[PDB]
Amino acid sequence: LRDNIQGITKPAIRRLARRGGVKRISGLIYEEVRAVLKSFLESVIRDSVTYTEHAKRKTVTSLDVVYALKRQGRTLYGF
Amino acid sequence: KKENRLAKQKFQPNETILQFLSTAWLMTP
Amino acid sequence: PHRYKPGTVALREIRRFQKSTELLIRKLPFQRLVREIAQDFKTDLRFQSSAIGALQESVEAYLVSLFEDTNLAAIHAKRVTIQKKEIKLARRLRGER
Amino acid sequence: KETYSSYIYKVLKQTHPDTGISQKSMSILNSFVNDIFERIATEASKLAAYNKKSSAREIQTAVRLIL
DNA sequence: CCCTGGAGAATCCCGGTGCCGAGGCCGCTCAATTGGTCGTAGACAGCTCTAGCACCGCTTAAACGCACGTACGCGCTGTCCCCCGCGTTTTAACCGCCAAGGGGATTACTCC
DNA sequence: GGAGTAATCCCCTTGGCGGTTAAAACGCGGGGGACAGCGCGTACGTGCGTTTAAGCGGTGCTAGAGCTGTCTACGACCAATTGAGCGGCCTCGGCACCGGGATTCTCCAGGG
Repeated sequence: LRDNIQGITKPAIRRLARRGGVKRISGLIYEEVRAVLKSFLESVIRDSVTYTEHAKRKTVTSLDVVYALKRQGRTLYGF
Repeated sequence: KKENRLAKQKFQPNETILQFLSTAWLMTP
Repeated sequence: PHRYKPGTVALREIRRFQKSTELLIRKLPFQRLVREIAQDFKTDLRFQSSAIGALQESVEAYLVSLFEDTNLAAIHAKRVTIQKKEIKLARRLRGER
Repeated sequence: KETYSSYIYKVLKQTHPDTGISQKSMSILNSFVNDIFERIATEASKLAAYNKKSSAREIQTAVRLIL
């Protein structure tokens, strides 16, 4: 029971560029930023699985996302 | 809007050009 | 056929997409990517309800900041749009590893 | 259960009597206020251990350097 | 060719008018008072002292031109590329709908 | 007379579908984005004739520094009482994006 990605849009990636200050496009705009997404997320989850496998313990409430992403290099507020 | 709303294979030979359409018919009507 | 110069209609696209709280990421498959990431190694998550929104908005922050840094490095070069080399410049200098 | 909201609206009445705000702003207030509390407590922990003097000046230095 | 008459589109001043909305208001309740007990961080007096700064007295290490002199910064110029514009279409998460067993808890019934 | 067996509640999942829109992509036109080589010169290139300073080493103590008696200056227990805002609710003021009304944004083919 697993699902996987299909390509990350022409339109929504285009709006991602639109709020990134982009009007036209090159051939290197849609796909690669998602590759940076995948690399950064794989690094942060690599650190997380190292943390949770060194001691073999689970996680805690939703306060983890702000701390883990702050160490990662881009955290969030909102609640 | 019909094209948007709406959305096995067979075997069939062919014959042409030089052909002897063969029939061994007792043509007795 | 009122077909005008691209870039100015792209400018009105930018104006529409950079005005309100509209979620520019048509991105429940972003959530499925997050699920594939999370269940790639472990299981039995049992997390909160709206945490998907928070993690996705952090994803948006990272990716969009990458977008602006890439566009700055692109106008730094002689190419206005997003180029992979500009993204390499924007990520390597950040200390990617 | 316990709400800082009543005290917050008391301060508002000190500032503005009849203004209404949103709940999302209240949640962001909770998050940022508490993380400021955590950071200010973390900053002024072992300063008294920098030299053999282990108060108010600890948190004063905390706010002096974080700001 | 400039300048423009005329063509395309699209959401800003205030509501839809019925409800979002923040923490006043009923007072009570649970860790604050003050009744006494109690020994620990911060520190005042205390004495020269670490390595070398005021002189003198330094030797060259950078720091400064010249005499040309010898290549590349930014855009002309070039194809070239090329991928959105935004309509249109098909992959594509979430949340009820179904009918069951596990099983933790929980007592009907009971029993040694 | 409280627990042992086991009959009860039940609700929650293990999973598969209605209903569903967005999610990614096509797709055609072109025109602005794609990325660079040259022009040439300006943008740097550079190595030896010409000096202040830098990092110091020749006395004497010389601003800050670590220094051991014996403490001055304070911050945290418990026990009967009690007030702050919390335990729960939803009151009257003012909401909340496309319409009444359309000038803006953007290009283009003739006036000129």
